[PDB]
Amino acid sequence: QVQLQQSGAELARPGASVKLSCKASGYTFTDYYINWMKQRTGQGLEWIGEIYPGVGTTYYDEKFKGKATLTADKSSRSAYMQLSSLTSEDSAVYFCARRTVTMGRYAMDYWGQGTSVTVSSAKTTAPSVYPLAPVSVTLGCLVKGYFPEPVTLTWNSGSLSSGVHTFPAVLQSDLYTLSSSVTVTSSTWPSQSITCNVAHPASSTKVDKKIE
Amino acid sequence: REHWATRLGLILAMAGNAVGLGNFLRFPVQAAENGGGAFMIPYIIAFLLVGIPLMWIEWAMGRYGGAQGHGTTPAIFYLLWRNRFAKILGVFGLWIPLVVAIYFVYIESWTLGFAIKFLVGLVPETDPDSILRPFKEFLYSYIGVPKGDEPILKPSLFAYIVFLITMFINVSILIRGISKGIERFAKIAMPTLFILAVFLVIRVFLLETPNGTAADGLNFLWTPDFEKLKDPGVWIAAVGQIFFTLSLGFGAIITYASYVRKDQDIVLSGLTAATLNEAAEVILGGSISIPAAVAFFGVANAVAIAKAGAFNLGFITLPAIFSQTAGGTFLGFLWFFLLFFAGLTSSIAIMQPMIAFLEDELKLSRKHAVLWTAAIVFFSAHLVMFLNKSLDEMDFWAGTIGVVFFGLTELIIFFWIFGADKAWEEINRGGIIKVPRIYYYVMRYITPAFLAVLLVVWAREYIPKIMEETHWTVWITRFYIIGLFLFLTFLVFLAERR
Amino acid sequence: DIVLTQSPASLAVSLGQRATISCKASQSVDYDGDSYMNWYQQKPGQPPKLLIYGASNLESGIPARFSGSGSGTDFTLNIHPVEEEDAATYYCQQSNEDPYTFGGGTKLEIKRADAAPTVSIFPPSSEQLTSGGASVVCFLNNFYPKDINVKWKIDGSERQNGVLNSWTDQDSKDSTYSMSSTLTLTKDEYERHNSYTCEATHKTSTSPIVKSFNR
Ligand SMILES: CCCCCCCCS[C@@H]1O[C@H](CO)[C@@H](O)[C@H](O)[C@H]1O
Ligand code: NA
Ligand code: NA
Repeated sequence: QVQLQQSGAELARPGASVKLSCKASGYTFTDYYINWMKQRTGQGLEWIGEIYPGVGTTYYDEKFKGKATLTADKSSRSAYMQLSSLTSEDSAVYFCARRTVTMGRYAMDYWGQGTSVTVSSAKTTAPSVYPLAPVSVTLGCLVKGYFPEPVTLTWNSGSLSSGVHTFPAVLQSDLYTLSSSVTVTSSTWPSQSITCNVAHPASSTKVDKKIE
Repeated sequence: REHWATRLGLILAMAGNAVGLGNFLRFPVQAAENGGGAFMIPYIIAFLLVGIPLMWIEWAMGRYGGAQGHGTTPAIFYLLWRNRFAKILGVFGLWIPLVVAIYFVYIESWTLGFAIKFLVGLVPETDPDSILRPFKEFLYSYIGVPKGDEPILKPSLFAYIVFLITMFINVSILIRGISKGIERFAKIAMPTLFILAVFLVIRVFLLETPNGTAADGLNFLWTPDFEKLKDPGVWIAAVGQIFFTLSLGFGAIITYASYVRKDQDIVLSGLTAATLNEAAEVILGGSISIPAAVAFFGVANAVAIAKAGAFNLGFITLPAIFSQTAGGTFLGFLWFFLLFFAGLTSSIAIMQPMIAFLEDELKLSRKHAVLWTAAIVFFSAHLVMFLNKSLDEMDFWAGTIGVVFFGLTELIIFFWIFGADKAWEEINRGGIIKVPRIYYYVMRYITPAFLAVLLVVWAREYIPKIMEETHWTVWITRFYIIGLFLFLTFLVFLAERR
Repeated sequence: DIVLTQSPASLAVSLGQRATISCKASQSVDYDGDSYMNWYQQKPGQPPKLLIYGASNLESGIPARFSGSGSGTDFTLNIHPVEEEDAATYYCQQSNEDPYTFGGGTKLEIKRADAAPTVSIFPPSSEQLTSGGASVVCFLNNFYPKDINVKWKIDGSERQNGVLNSWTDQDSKDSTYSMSSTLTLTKDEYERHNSYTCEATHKTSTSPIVKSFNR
C-alpha cells in the first residue's frame, strides 16, 4: 500500500513563504529518493530537485535552488519543500514522487495527488450557489463569486455521477466562477429530487435543490 | 565529470588495484612464517572484521564525494566534516599515494626490465650459491646496489631507460582518462594477469626433483600448526596482510569510486573486486612462489626461503630456479610479465588521486593533470633511484604507518563525525545486495578498534628503531617527503582560494 | 541538461488503430546496457502514471497494449490497440543525469463519430436576480470534433461583453467534449431587454444550433 499524501490548496501572498509536505507509507522510506515536480496549468512538468532521506543529501535544478528548499524527517517518513519569495509565477501544481533506486530503473513509480499553490493578493470569498432550472432534461448548478480554488460540486451527495459535467473554474477579477450540468431522464425530474452540493474549504458549504 | 562505462570495467579496475606483487610475494612469505594453514584463521577474520568493512567505506566515501564533483580526500573529508582541520587530514589522501608512486613505479619498472632480459635470453646461466650468485649479481648490477661504503645507488643505463619506458606506459593509459584509459586497460590486463598466473601455477605444480615436489610445498603452506595462534604476533601479521592486500588507506579506492554514478551499486561490486583479489592471492599467489622453491630446496629449508624475505624470493630465488628447469627462461619471462601487469594496474591507481585533485580542485585539463603528475613523480623518483634506503624510508612512513593511520582516520570521519546512521544508509544505497546488519556494529566499534591496535603495536615496535638506528641519509628523504606534504597543503590552499 | 523533444505534440487515432509517440534526446541516455528512458501517462486532474521504464520495460499493472522501444537518443511509445480511456497526455523522461527532464508531452485524442452539441439555455436564477446580479448559462454537452464556437445574441444583436467559457477534456468514456458559456449582466440591464439567445456553430450543421427564451 505504497502511498504519498500531500498538503493541499495552499494560498499565499506575494513575497511570503509556503511549505508543502509529503507523507509517505507502505515502504521503507530510507531506501528511496523523494523528488518534486512543478506543473503550471496547461503546461508540462518541471523537475525541481530530489532528496535521499536516508542520508539527507539534496539535489536541485539550478533554476529552482534558492526558490525551493528540500527537507525530510526520516522519523515521520515525511518529506517537505519550502517555496520562498513567492511570485505569481510560482502559482502551479507541485507533485512529490518516489524515485526508485534499483538499477537499471531510476524512475518515479508512485506519486502524490499534487498540491495547488496559488500566489495572489485577492482575499478569500464565499461562493454564491445558484440553481439552474430549465425554461432527457438537463439541469445545471452555477457557482460564482468565490476565492480561492477549490470547491467541491457533487450532486445527490455522491450518488448520481452519470450524466454530470463539472467544468473547470475560471478566474476573472480575482473571483472564480464554476458551473456543472446534470442530464437525467424526463421521467426522473422533477418527479424525483435532485440537489446540488457545493463545498468551499476556505469559507463554507451550501446545498440547494433544483425545484420547479 | 567522467564515469566508469561498465559494471565489469569498474570491478576489474578496482580488483586490478588490489591485485599486486603482494599477492605473489608477500602473502606466501607471511603465510609460511605465521602458521602456514593456521594463518588462514586470523587471515579470514581480519578479512571480515577489517578488510571488507573498510573497503565498503572507502567505496562509499568515493561515490559520495563524486556526486559533488570531488574525488580526493581533502575535499571529501571536508564534506563529511565541515572543519578546517578536516582538509589538512585529507592532505594525507594525496600525500600517501603520491609518495608511494614515487618509489613504486620504479620498483615496477624492474619487473619490466627483467621481463625484457628473460625474453631476449640475456639472463645469467651444483650448490645453492653458484646458482643463486649469478642472479644476485645480475639484480645488484641492475638497480645498482652499492659495492662500497658510500650510500649511493648506481642504476644501470638499462634500468634507467626502462623506468622512462614504464613512466611512459603509465602516462599512455592515464592520459586517456577513466573509461577509455584505465577501464579499457583493466579489461585487458586483468584477464591476461589471471591467465599468466594460472599457467604458471600449472607449470610449477609439475615440478619434481629428488629434493622435493611442488605438491610438497602446497602440503606445507596449508598444513596448519595451530600453535602460532597463541602468539599475538600472528594476528597482527594477518590484519596487516589483509590491510595491505586490499590497498586500503591509500585513498586510491576513494578516487576510483568517485567515478561511480551517485546511486550505482558498490556493495556487491566492492565485494566482488575483493573476492577477485583474495582468489589471486591465496589460490593463485600461494601456489607459485613457495611450492616452486620447495620443489628444489626441499621440504627442508622451507622456513629459510620464506625467512630470506619476499623480495629475494621473487627477484633472485625463482629466476635461478627457472634457469635450472627446461625452458625456464621463457618461464621466468612469464613470471616477471605477470609481476609487471600486477604493478602496472596498481601504479595507475595510485597516480590517479593526484591527477583527480588537479582536475577537480585546480581545474586542470586531463592532459595537464596527467603530465604534471608524471613530472612530479618522475623527478621525485630520482631520490629513490640514487639514494640508498630512500625507498625503504618512503615505504615505511607513507606505505606502512601512513596507510593504517589514514585508514583509521577516514573511518572515524565517515562513521562517527559524519554520522553512523547516515554513513550506513550511504553505503547501502543502490546496493544489489544489502550489507549484513551485523556490520553496522563492526564498522562502528570493531574495525576502528583493530586499526587502533595495529597502529599502537606497529608504533611501539617500529618508530624508535627507525628514529635512532637508521643512517643519517634517512633525513634527506624525510626532508623531501615532508616538503611534499607542505607542497600539497599549499595546493589545497590555492584550491580553496579559487 | 538533456532536452527531450516529443513528436507529435498532438495526435488523433481511432479505437482500433495504433498510436505512436517519439522522443528524441539531445544526447545518449544509455549506460552499461540499460536505457534510462521512462514513459508517463497523465489524465487531467491527476498525477502522471508510470507506463514504461528502462525504455522497453512494461510497468506492473499497465496493459500490454503499451510497449516501449528504442535506445541511445531515439525512443517511441506504442499504444495498440487504442482505447477510449487512453485519452491523456504522455511524457517521456530521462534519468541518465541530473537534472531530470521531461518531453513536451503529447496529447492523445481518441477519434469517434461526429456528434452535435446538446445545447441547453438557462435563465438567471431567482436567487441571483434578487442578489443584484443576473447571468444566463448555456451548456453545450457531448460533442465531437472538439472545435466549436458560441455567439450570444441579445435582441438579435451580438454580445461579447461579459462572457465566460470553459471546456472539459476529452471524456475517458465516450470520448466527447463539453462546454459551458456564461453571460453575466446587471439585474436592471437584464430586465431591460426582450429575449436572450445562444448560438452554437459546429461541424455537424451548417446552420448553428439555436436555443432561446423570452424571460
Ligand atoms: C632531472 C633529469 C636527470 C637526468 C638523468 C639523471 C642522472 C643519472 S643518469 C646516468 O647515466 C649514467 C651513465 O650512462 C648511469 O646511471 C646510467 O647510464 C644513467 O643513470
Ligand atoms: Na592484494
Ligand atoms: Na595490480
